[PDB]
Amino acid sequence: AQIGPVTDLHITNANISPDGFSRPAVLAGGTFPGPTIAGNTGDNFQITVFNDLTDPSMLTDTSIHWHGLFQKGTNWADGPAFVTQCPIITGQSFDYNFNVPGQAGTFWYHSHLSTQYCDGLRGPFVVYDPNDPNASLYDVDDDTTIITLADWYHTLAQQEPIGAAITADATLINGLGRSFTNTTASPLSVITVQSGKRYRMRLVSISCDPNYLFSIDGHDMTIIEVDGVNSQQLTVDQIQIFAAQRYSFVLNANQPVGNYWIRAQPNSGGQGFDGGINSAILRYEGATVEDPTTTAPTTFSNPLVETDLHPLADLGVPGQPFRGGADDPLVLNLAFANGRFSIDGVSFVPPTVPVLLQILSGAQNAQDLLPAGSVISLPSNSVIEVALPAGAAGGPHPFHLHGHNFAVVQSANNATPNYVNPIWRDTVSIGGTGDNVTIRFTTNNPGPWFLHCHIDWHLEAGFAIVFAEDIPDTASANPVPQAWSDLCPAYDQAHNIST
Ligand SMILES: *[C@@H]1O[C@H](CO)[C@@H](O[C@@H]2O[C@H](CO)[C@@H](O[C@@H]3O[C@H](CO)[C@@H](O)[C@H](O)[C@@H]3O)[C@H](O)[C@H]2NC(C)=O)[C@H](O)[C@H]1NC(C)=O
Ligand SMILES: *[C@@H]1O[C@H](CO)[C@@H](O[C@@H]2O[C@H](CO)[C@@H](O[C@@H]3O[C@H](CO)[C@@H](O)[C@H](O)[C@@H]3O)[C@H](O)[C@H]2NC(C)=O)[C@H](O)[C@H]1NC(C)=O
Ligand SMILES: [Cu+2]
Ligand SMILES: [Cu+2]
Ligand SMILES: [Cu+2]
Ligand code: NA
Repeated sequence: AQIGPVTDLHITNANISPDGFSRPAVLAGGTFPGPTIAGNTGDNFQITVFNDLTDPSMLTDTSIHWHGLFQKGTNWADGPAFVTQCPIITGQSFDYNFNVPGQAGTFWYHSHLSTQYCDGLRGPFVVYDPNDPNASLYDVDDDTTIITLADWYHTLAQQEPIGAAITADATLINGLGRSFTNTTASPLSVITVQSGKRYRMRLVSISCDPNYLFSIDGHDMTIIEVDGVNSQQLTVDQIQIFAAQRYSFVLNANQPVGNYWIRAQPNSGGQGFDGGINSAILRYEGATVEDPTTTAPTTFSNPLVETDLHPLADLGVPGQPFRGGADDPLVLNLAFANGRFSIDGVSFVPPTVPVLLQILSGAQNAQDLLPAGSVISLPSNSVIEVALPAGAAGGPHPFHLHGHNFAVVQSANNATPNYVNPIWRDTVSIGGTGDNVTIRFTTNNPGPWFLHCHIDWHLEAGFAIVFAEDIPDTASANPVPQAWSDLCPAYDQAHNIST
């Protein structure tokens, strides 16, 4: 069952064996992935998070981010540790009380402390639209049509060297899959469809690192949503999905009744499908209960290309139709050396006092904010452009902005910008050497918004900056509840920190 929009959510430690190998984890709702949190557009969500963690090897503090939800007027509820709050300590709870006006689509939630989400704290978050403009394109859209793609590690995250090329041990599809080494024939996930019906498959990357080449043997996929943004229909036979991205696609159950492989090939870790790695099963009602015998093509004739996507609504692009054609045009220098990432010459290391609390305590320019050099102010009611030229090791890097979605004016692997009708999204691959992926948005949401690579190992190694959007209006726009004001005193007392 789905939970929400008003619900408790307990965060616990438990052993799990999603690929046959037992290890302890950090779980929401007792499962991997966590339960789906759901509601309708404009609803009030109140997710009271109970931190019941006791195993220090995965951290006993926690904080949860609602990925892709704008949090307008509720910056304090966004979740990134030391940006919008101090962590919740064990044996305490915290009500994330916010609203979702003007958003409907496929999202997710995850820990936003250190690399803790890699240890298991990740689940789907779906905001349905009772008047969805795509409703007539499908028959079925429910918890059974969510497809999660996850990387899974046998080593605990706090034992992964900072700045290293860290590699997974299994791909999990809906929580199940097989290990790349010492492979055992552990259970595969099954997605069941009825011949003749059309399904809104909500594809969610909950990855900590790899991108996946996702396909379904014998089937194609008609994209209708990108990171929460309704799209024009785009039919593809393969989707390369980067960490934290989401797509809705229509699956037409129009092939013969049978069993078909579902494939998710990561860019690192195990290559291919030997022993049923990187796989799940699409089963038609009435099919024999047996593994598929289908094969992939040698090459995919209609892969997703990001410049082919266009919004369903007339969203346009803010600003003027040329590079630098914005009120505040930025170019970030994105680099890696010696195990650490940097942005504009500064490697991100979380501050002792969360950025939001520094601003509410009176610090009002970005040079007064800590970490020094890691906070850039943005002016209010302005068009912002951010060029993100690639080249830093460990690519392709999927960059994500909190508090906002953005027009993708220039995409990976294509030097031509689009000032007319590019897709809008919230996480974007910045591509390869010589690319100049560029995003635009308008500043109508006061507060500190994290910008970072969504390969969690890279964020841990410093690949982040904070956009302090409209510092002067942050306090009036974001009144804070007493329970939020209590978080840093409690956390600092528990950890013997002075501030
Ligand atoms: C990606 O696109 C951005 C624009 O969106 C390009 O930024 C431009 O970068 C050049 C230098 O590479 C800038 O010109 C330089 O300016 C300094 C003075 O600030 C001057 O001293 C240098 O001689 C040179 O003129 C230009 O200002 C800038 N545009 C903006 C908005 O900052 C960037 O080069 C592109 N990157 C790649 C890898 O294609
Ligand atoms: C590289 O990225 C550029 C920019 O996003 C892509 O260019 C766009 O290509 C589309 C599709 O062909 C062009 O739209 C076409 O416009 C014509 C004339 O209106 C229309 O009759 C066609 O039906 C279609 O709508 C679009 O104008 C063009 N934009 C720009 C700024 O050049 C390009 O396709 C991408 N390259 C690859 C290999 O995908
Ligand atoms: Cu995220
Ligand atoms: Cu986010
Ligand atoms: Cu990265
Ligand atoms: Na425009």
